[PDB]
Amino acid sequence: SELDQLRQEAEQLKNQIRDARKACADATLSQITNNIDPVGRIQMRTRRTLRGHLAKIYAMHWGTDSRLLVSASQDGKLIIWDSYTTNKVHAIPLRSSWVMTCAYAPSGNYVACGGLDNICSIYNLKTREGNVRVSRELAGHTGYLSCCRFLDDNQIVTSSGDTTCALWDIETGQQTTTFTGHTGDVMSLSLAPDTRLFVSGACDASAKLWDVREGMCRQTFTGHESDINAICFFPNGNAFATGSDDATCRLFDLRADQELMTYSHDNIICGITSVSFSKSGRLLLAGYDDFNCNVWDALKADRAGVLAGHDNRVSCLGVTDDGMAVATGSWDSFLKIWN
Amino acid sequence: NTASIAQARKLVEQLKMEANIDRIKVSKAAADLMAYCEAHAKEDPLLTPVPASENPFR
Amino acid sequence: CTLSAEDKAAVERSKMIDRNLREDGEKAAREVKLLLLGAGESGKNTIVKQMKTGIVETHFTFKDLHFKMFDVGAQRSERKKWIHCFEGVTAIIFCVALSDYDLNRMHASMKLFDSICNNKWFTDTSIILFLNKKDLFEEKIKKSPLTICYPEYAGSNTYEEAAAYIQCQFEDLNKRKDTKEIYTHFTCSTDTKNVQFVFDAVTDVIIKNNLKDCGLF
Amino acid sequence: CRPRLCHKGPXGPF
Amino acid sequence: VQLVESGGGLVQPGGSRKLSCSASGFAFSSFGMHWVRQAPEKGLEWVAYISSGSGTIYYADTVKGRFTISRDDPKNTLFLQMTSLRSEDTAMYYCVRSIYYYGSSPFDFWGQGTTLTVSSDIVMTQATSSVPVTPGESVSISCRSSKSLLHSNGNTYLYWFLQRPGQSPQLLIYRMSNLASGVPDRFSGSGSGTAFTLTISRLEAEDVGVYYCMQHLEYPLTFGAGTKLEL
Amino acid sequence: ECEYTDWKSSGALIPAIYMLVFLLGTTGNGLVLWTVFRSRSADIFIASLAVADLTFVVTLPLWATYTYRDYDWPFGTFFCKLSSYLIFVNMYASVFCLTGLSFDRYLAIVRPVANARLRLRVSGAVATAVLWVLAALLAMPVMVLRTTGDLENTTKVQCYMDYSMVATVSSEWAWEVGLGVSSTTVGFVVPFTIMLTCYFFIAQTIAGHFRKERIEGLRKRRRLLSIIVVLVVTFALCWMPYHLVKTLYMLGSLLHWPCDFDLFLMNIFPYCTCISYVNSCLNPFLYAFFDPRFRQACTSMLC
Repeated sequence: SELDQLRQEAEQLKNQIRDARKACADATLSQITNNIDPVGRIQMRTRRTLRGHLAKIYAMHWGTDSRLLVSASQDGKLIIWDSYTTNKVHAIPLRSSWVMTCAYAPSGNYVACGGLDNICSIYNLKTREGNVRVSRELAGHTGYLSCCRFLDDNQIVTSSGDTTCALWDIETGQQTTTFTGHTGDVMSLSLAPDTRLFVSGACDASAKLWDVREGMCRQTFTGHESDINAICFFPNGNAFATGSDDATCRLFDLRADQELMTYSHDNIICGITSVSFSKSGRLLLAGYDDFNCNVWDALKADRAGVLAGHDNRVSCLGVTDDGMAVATGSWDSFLKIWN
Repeated sequence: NTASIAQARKLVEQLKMEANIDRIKVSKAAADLMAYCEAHAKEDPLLTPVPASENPFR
Repeated sequence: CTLSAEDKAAVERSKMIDRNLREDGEKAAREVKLLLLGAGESGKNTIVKQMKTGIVETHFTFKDLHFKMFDVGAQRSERKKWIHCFEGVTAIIFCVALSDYDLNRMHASMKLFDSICNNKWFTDTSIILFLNKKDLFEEKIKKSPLTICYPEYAGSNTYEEAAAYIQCQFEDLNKRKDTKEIYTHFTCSTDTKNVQFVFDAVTDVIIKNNLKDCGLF
Repeated sequence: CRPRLCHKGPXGPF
Repeated sequence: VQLVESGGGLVQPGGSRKLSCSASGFAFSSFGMHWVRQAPEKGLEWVAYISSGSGTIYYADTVKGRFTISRDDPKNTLFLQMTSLRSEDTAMYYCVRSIYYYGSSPFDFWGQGTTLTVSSDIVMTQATSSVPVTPGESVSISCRSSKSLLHSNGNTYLYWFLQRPGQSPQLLIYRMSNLASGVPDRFSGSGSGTAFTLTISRLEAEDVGVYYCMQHLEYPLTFGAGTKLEL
Repeated sequence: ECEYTDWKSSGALIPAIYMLVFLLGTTGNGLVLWTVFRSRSADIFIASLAVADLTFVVTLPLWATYTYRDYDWPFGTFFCKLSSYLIFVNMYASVFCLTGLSFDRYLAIVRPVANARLRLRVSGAVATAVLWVLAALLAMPVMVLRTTGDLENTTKVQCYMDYSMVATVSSEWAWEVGLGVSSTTVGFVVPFTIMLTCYFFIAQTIAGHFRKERIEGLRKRRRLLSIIVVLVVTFALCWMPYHLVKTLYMLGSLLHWPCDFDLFLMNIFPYCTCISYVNSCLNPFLYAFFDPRFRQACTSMLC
């Protein structure tokens, strides 16, 4: 009876973790920030509408210069946008149209995209030939590629539907480390501001804290009821934001190892496709299936505003590194830039 | 049927790793988040909108 | 005006990119996209053999019409998370082995067919249902009764009646008989008219979509 | 116009 | 990446000749191509331009109505049908590769040049004509303009080119501060809109050449006189 | 001895019909435009048709005030010209939008794979541009000739066509006959023949592809065949009376009638025009509000 004894001591360890979490629950976040007062109405207007995609926009990522975006639609093309001018800088034909994710390297020289082909393809935006080539096709995931995030020009973390996250050496195309431990399809990634830890959200209502260098899972964060579709780090890299199908965003803390605030509403029953924080972290922006993007007061869990204006599900959502604008992509084939 | 026993003991080792981290109070955690949001509230162009002269999307 | 020379050249680049995007989208709105489904050990691989780790696309042209089939086999992940990627395919080719009624395999096929047919992303997507392995089905139906798969089956243990009973059992899983149609075919090891049946069913789908789209409904 | 329904309403000729 | 120019040689005055340009090693359809000539021992002089897609074409006032620039992308070749050739057209015609998007590096590659021998613009001023320099020391090549190249969009369309004694000009710095690809970080760019400076921190024997100062704010694109660095 | 009189109840019910079609057409076409703008293919033709109908009917209170006051025109030469030109250009543009819908439905339904480039080439914004420019250029004689002048018989103003700006009193008959036959052809014979032919082929395909074996296919079969024959028959019964009585009156110069058939034509003409205006009120409920998704878009962008 070794297996059942292992099972019961695992349940005992989970009991100890739950007890040590509860013993740290000195006071609720909303039990503390109820005297700061409300941020106020957050009214953003659509400054830009990036037109040109002819199918559902599945992914979007800003450039670290806070001006250039990469956008992935399942019309089989990536498009780099000059958001200040709505100009298309590039248009990258994809070898597999079923793109679900896209990343912009922090240097700006590379753009990744993956999807149902199970490959993360790296594209060289800055070539001597004046086109955009495919520098690498990182194969090795046995499921669809959910999310990809560049650490630098040579490392990239990829999420996949084979329940595993991987870190890649682009120059050799090899998985330097694999992150195993999720029991459902891993759906999204969020790199910490230090690129030393990152967090995954899988279709098991769980979010895990991974170490990139040691390749181990440090903390598991539960509390959701359905698949977590979006993860985002707090600007100081000490907290989460997890969007799931059950129409709730949740704020977890790494150091307290517990959920701090839930962002739910009775008038919201549709899942969350994407979350993102503001530059200070006071606002949490969440894209929804109801075609809307609600802005949440992250300290009080009050709806601060609504980014209505997409005629289909808001599938992707990102705030610039300088906090200046928000970009929402959607299945109606448009990106819109708010301010 | 030893592979399931190996998975059980591996998840036990993972939980032993997770149960021995240092957790601060949720009050201290909330205070840290509130302080980061206060010390950066004016750096935020979405919580504090920027004049139309400095808005690159004007 | 007010644009610098390099600004204007960037705008011209953006406009040429727009033109290429329009060209590509126009030629893509002319190809027929067929999601190819079915349970394991069916005749899916054989028909895709006769038609031309992740998704497998097989391109194919037949009589002034370019097709694109997407084989989502080996994509053994949560389908709830990517089945909406195929919302908008012209049709769903669903492969079923008739020789799998006694081996339940056919009930697994019917359960997978029920979820895909009633799925919320595929309310107006027709379903070209291929019933494969009919010669094996005939050489099996003499000895192994069809009632092994369907208990309440009352009828002859003959090909023309057992096959029709199976066709009806699959077609009555359609809870959207107003919105989509199921086009059933009986293929075999060497049936060379499968591409023609697909072409006919797809022309019907295209005509009825243009009817619903020109407003006639 | 010589006839008597050129006026008395629209619907004229080309 | 190569541009090989063909079609030079001794021409009668008033004749007509066509310069070809066989491109190689890059997406020739995606670049705007220029023609830049250089009188026997004088400075650079922009001649024509044809955009990517052949949609936009510009000429210098000297060659308007006489020179015709063409683009034949399927053969990756650029043309310049010259007519009514005067002795002022005796020069060295370079094809220049130029691509324009946000953050690009136009004029990054120059051809090798074909020698043709006939028997309200922005004035860029390089008040210095030559500088005797010493390897290892700092050298500042200054430029000036009759109009402020600082645009309303924040870009200062100033370009620095280096032409080593027996070669074709090479882009050093684009938009007044941005170091081109393949050029070492010794070269630095700064300016104020009407006054510009090219700084070379420590000199090597290969930095010896003529440093040209082009503007890209308005057409015609105008070069400086050319500041020579000699040992 | 056949001085053509009028009917006494006409002078009171013709402005009534004009105001009825005014309210109905304006409200219906305003709703169609409101949904199609403030909410697929055939939407551009629906919008162009609704604009044609709304501008067709929206100037009718002028003619109702003109007929209420026994053919007196207190609006001026310019309002005569503008109202007449609008009426004419919108008759043309509405029949051309119906014909463009018929041809686009032919390109989409009958042979949809072979005619895939052609409909992106000669249908949509191209077709609406062509048909609107054509309607504007074919209605210019109404802009040039329609004038206001007191024919001494009433001591009042009338909006009548001149034919002196273009011809002599000895040559006006050829002018109005040619203009009438040209308007009849270009506005009812070739567009209605194209409607008939395109809808015949669409009905061939709808009868061939919707099988009568299962009941849902049969319901949709009867629905589509019935709406096709209703479109055709409505266009006919709304425009053929007008063109028929018009060509009969024009032929009246040739085989002259006993003047009582001609009195009949002159008295019944206003009702033929009033029936033509009923097409503009019915067009929403046949082309736009026949698509149940359009109807729900409407009743949800109001309610």
